[PDB]
Amino acid sequence: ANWEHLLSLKRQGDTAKRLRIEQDDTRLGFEVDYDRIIFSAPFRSLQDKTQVIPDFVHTRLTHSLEVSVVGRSLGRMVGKKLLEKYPHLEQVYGYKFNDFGAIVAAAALAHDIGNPPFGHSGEKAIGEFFKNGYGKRYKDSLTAKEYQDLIKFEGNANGFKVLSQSKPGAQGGLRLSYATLGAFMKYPKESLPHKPSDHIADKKYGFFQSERALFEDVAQELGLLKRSTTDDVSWSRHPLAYLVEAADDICYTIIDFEDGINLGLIPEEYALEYMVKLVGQTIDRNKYNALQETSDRVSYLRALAIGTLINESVDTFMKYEEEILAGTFDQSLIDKSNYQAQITDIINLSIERIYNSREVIEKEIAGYEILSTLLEARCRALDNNDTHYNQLIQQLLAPKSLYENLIQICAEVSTMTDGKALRNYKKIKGL
Amino acid sequence: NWEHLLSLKRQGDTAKRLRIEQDDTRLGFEVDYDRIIFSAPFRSLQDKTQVIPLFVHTRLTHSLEVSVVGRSLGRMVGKKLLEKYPHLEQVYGYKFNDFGAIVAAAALAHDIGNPPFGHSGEKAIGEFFKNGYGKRYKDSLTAKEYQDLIKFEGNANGFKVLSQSKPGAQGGLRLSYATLGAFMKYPKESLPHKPSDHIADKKYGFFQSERALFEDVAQELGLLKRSTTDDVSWSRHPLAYLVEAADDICYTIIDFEDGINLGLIPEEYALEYMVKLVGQTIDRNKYNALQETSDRVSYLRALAIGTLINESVDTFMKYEEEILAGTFDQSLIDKSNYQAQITDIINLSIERIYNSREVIEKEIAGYEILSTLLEARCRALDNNDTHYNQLIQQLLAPEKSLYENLIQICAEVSTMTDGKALRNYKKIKGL
Ligand SMILES: [Mn+2]
Ligand SMILES: [Mn+2]
Repeated sequence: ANWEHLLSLKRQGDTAKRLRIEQDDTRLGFEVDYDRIIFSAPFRSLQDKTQVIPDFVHTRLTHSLEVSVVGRSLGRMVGKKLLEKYPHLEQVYGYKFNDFGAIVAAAALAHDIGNPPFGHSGEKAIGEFFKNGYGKRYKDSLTAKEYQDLIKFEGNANGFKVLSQSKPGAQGGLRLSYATLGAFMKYPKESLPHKPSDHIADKKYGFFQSERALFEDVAQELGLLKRSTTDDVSWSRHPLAYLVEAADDICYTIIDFEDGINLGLIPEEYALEYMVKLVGQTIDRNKYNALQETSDRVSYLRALAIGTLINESVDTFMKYEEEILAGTFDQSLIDKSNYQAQITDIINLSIERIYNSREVIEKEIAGYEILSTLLEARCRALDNNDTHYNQLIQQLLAPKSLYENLIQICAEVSTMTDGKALRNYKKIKGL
Repeated sequence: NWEHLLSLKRQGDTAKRLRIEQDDTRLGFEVDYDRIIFSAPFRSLQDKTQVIPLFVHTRLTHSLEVSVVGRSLGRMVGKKLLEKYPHLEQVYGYKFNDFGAIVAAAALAHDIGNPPFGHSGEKAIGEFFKNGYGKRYKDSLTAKEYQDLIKFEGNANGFKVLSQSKPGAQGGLRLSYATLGAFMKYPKESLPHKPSDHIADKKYGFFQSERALFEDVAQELGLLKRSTTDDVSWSRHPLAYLVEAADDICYTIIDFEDGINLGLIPEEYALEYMVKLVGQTIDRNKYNALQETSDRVSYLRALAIGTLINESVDTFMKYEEEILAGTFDQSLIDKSNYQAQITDIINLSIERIYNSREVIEKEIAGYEILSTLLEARCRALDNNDTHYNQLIQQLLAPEKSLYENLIQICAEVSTMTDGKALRNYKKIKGL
């Protein structure tokens, strides 16, 4: 693959090439991408959507913002080293190290934009509705891939639809640069086959059947390498996708842990115990000992640990840069960390004390009821749009092919805020 | 001199920071942005109301949008400044994105010190010390100390949040001095009160508790001294005009947009008030094809903001030497050719949003919530010996002057999210 092509500035529907050298420095396509996400309705909605815990706890927006900041740093540092390794990219094509920061920052800002409320239980609730709920009836009317899109409904694939949703007067959705869409695509495959390997890029899927033709255009423009040997399509990751993934990995590992401590779910003593190897060479022990509040000590450790992992991930990427370019790299960047034992201890403690706390379990149980009810109401009205009641349901929840209609119902349920889903649920139940 | 106005100095520095010696991947101005993003005060803006009670903009998404608009203003102005004064780049090593970085960080922080409940929030705090319980401190405070309190200023509290030292954290967030300079749109103490009608004299920008800190900042930047008595003031850092412009553009157009999507302003007013602002750049076929009100008004908003950014850049360069000399007496937007349309927009927003029952009700309740919290804190300060007042201290604040204690009480009440302020209020009243 060619970095020249991986850094495409193309937007959907373009009829002429966009030369990097001719970009206006005050309107660089990669940086416009960031601003477009910031002002978009789907991004704004993340303000009222939950990450893990339903006092201050990170929302999807604040999480996405922090990932995009760590991502910009990764892309900036890697970009400087890529331009030193491949100097024609600058001298000939005019790329600059801040271009790489901008691409990673933008894709990182949007990486969770398609996620449904109630976190991962939300996805499972939607899939179960089509696996064994009312949605079962549609199986015989859908292709294997169309149905697999529903029973394994994936927030990452919905995020791609949100970024690229064509509408009357708004073709191409947000019309992000193709390099940014490539960096966003962690799982460059369709829903079938299911886990053809245990490579991270094969663990899930990245686009619905409704968006297959769009990602084909993206993958062709970027010159991504074909990976699947069959009629099921799969491509090797855009190299910058590894940096979006590492920014995400670093943030939820360390910041969930910090939230769990500040919330009282994790005892404080674990902060120094689990992060001491991650911070040992850079911590200022006199500064730490002078800090009086728990939250300031943990935030100091978090900042040191994120700094350590950013620097290491940049070094990992450069060490394996040619394997990533050739699609032969089989792991995440963080998988190769020398602190993998510390990262695993941190994650397993977060799982035990946060994800399995009674409050998270109660929200997940409630999310199953809410989402299932909304899906059944939308689907029963789809099947019998003529009755007076189903018309009211349509007015309240949604003011094409069967598959197109079902994937749209999932996308609309998924982008409801936590509060709108509860309200619509209560009204359908009468409260 | 622009070479001193672009200082990379941080609090406590013992040696000069030359721009030419900065690591491009760790540029001081860009690090400032990251430090704000991850700070507790910035995160707290998640749960703080801007105008309408809690889609609606919070302080967080407002600050985010202002920082994006400010980054564009600074990028465009930075490019023109470097062509006007080429030695800044050729000799000193400054680049046009430095100016974008300084404005973006200062704009991101511009409302970080604001209390809950809007500008009624500040007025409720001032009223507590003017006519409420806090009036008893008047004769134990200097004129400027008391004026700090009765005209409690969110901008001055922001400067406190950004810069104030605590054990283990000297210098607060330790932002670059150029960023602190661009943050300071009122470079004066609380007295004298409005010595002129210039926008820079309308309020004040630092408490007495932070006067020595801004003296260091102003000396390092070389700000022109505007007052010679023992009442100090300086001419604004030129980039403060761009922070102010980005803020003005955002709340003017975005509050209008919010008001239409909430139903408070009939949609027909959108095209009517914004036709001049968008007419030369609007694609009518696109506009007419958009089916949803929210899509039509967000398209007009994007176009109007783009128009005002371009014009503001031109206004800045036209008056650049007067701003550098401290003789510019107006805001950039005050010079806009669209002042008629801006005024109409603001007046309708005032009538339909600011004076709506929902906002009025919320501001009236905030007065009672903040007055109650302030009184509990001051009573506990006045008599720390009683059992009740010890419980209040455990609940709300778990050796300094009277003035420093009162300013900290104000800063801490201002730090509270809307929700945490209400809960603590309810407990005090037993609800
Ligand atoms: Mn994430
Ligand atoms: Mn503002």
